[PDB]
Amino acid sequence: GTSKLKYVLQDARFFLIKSNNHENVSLAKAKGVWSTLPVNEKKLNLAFRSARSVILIFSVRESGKFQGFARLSSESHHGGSPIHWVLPAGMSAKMLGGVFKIDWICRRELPFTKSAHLTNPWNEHKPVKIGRDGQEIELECGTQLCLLFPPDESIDLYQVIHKM
Repeated sequence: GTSKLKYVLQDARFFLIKSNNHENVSLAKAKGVWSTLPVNEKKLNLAFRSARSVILIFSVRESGKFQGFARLSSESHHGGSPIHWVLPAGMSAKMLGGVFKIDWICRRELPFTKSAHLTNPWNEHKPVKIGRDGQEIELECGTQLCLLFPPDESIDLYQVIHKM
């Protein structure tokens, strides 16, 4: 069903995450972690304290798809288990410092063709697929977007609900 998912998304905040490669999204799916640039890290840390749920919706550049979505379970933390992110040009491990823990809600893909009816008020009402890494997605648009994804029957939202 979709009732627990709707409960997790109630009064949530949503942010678009753009990754330059699939490798980092695969690593994030396997390890339950994400790292972003310091400008976005500050925004996510502020959002984490402000809302019952902060949802990251992931899209790999040039893929034409979203690769899933996840809920922040912590603010960013430094030190500890390092992450072998595949770093683009100019990208360094020090900028990808600060690791957030995340709980995946859906690890399935959604093609951009399926979200063409959803526009984001916080990005000039452009289609929600359009946006820089870190772009906030307004509540109603983000909720509809998450509900478009195929259900991920490998995930039990019971443990997610308890963290709220």
